[PDB]
Amino acid sequence: LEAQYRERERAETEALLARYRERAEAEAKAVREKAMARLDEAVALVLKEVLP
Amino acid sequence: KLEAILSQEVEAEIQALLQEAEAKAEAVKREAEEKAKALLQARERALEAQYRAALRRAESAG
Repeated sequence: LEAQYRERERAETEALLARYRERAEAEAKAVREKAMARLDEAVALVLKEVLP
Repeated sequence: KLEAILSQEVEAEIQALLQEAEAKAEAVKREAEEKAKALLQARERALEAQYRAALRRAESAG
């Protein structure tokens, strides 16, 4: 009973991780693409305060 | 005459006894089935907890 309970959690706790890995890199990707299209705006904002 | 039959009046008292102890050899087995069983109800719940716990940890990690 132990044996098939330990093998129950293992065969889910690799699948769950594998799937979380797919989501981690898409949710990294989901902030990069927003940022590079709201880019000329950061650069402008910074610049106006480094020249006094 | 009772001679051989004389012995069947004992074999009937000493058959009453032997059935009273096969009414204890049943009771003993009842309690022992209800024991063996309960040791696996505890086995079931504790493992269930350790599987609830193992997936919850692995979600927070994920």
